[PDB]
Amino acid sequence: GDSVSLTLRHINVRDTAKNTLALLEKVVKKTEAEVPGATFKLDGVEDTVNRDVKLKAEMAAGKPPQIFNLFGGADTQNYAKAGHLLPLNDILKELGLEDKFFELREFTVDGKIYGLPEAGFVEGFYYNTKLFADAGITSAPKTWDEFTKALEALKAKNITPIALGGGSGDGWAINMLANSLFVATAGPEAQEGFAKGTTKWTDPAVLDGFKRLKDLKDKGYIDPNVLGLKYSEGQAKFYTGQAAMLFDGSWATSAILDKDKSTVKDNVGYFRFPNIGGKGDNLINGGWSNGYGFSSHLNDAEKKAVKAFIKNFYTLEIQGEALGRDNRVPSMKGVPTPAEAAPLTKAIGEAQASAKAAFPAFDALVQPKVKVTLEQSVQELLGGQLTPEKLVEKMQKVQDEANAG
Ligand SMILES: CC(=O)N[C@@H]1[C@@H](O)[C@H](O[C@@H]2O[C@H](CO)[C@@H](O[C@@H]3O[C@H](CO)[C@@H](O)[C@H](O)[C@H]3NC(C)=O)[C@H](O)[C@H]2NC(C)=O)[C@@H](CO)O[C@H]1O
Repeated sequence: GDSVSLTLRHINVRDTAKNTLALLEKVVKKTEAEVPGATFKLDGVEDTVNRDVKLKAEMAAGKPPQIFNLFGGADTQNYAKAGHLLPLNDILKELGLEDKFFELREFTVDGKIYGLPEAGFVEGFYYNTKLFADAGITSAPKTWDEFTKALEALKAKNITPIALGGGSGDGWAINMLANSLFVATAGPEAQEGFAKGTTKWTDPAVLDGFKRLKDLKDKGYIDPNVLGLKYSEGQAKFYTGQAAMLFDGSWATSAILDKDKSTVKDNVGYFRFPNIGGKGDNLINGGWSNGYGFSSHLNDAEKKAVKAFIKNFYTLEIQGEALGRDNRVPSMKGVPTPAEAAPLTKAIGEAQASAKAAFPAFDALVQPKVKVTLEQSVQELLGGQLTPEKLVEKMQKVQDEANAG
């Protein structure tokens, strides 16, 4: 006691996330044993629904859950400004956690920390080394010209080159590829400038990225049924051997290595987005963007339970179990290399380590309305209802509106 009930909003709803959910449940059970009186009510919600609908609406009402999956950057800035996020600096000092994270920048607003990343990420191309060899491609492409040559060769063998599930409410999956394209063509400063008014979506180098995205679809390099598939169905297209590569975040590794379902688990490699030439060269999309935040509206009993949860979730033993089983990338420093380290994770590590630098996802840097508009727009682009030129015009219109607000 005191008796206290806390809702814990998480996104670990899909079958492929069952190990992540079980680890969360283990931490919750430990916390309940440590804090008599405290009961956690887990509320699992699909990724897009939580971020873009449910938590958004709860925050608008000033009634978020006590604990919730949260994104750094724009989302955290909005909710912190509105006064709905618990500042964590003193808690981190109390728990010995102040210096334990690789990077808290996305969750920091005016020096105060408003969430804790659960994992790191990079985005890049997972690829099927067998299908590449079938098409005569014997190395991972380093440059755009080598990449287009590989796509040509795969297409000529009637191998679907790029898996992608971007239908329904899953436009963000298209935006993974779009974001690396427009950073490759325009440089990382372009996406930093959209919300500051110093760059525009209509800048020719940004438009160039959307022209290339459209050309990948026009050529049949992106799966023609992209708009008919959910995100996870695009992943399955890849990890069942039905397409040669997949642009995705490193949180997808476990699905690609799954012994029950992935036929590519022993024939898979990785490469970072290839060099187009210019200020985007040798960069990799990545950072520490997603984890738990906490309501600022907690009584003393609730805050004790929340502190215990933080103590029990953010520990190297939990981070190490996540890495050892699901190849989940630590957000905390000092996790030893697993004794059986996985080749695919080694390849992702090599792509990240040899990059000049990382850049965050564009949705850390633009307002939610801008993000959702891009999702709709890229679906329309791939469906032929919007040209690249009309897309960037529509995007700058919404960006101008958001910047005025
Ligand atoms: C195979 C499997 O089920 N893996 C689970 C992971 O999906 C999950 O990681 C989270 O995945 C979501 C996507 O479903 C990631 O969200 C995306 O993150 C990028 C980068 O910040 C952002 O640009 C996208 O907008 C965002 N998409 C949406 C819809 O929000 C999220 O970052 C991942 N989070 C973490 C901590 O890695 C993990 C953990 O929940 O569990 C796996 O089992």
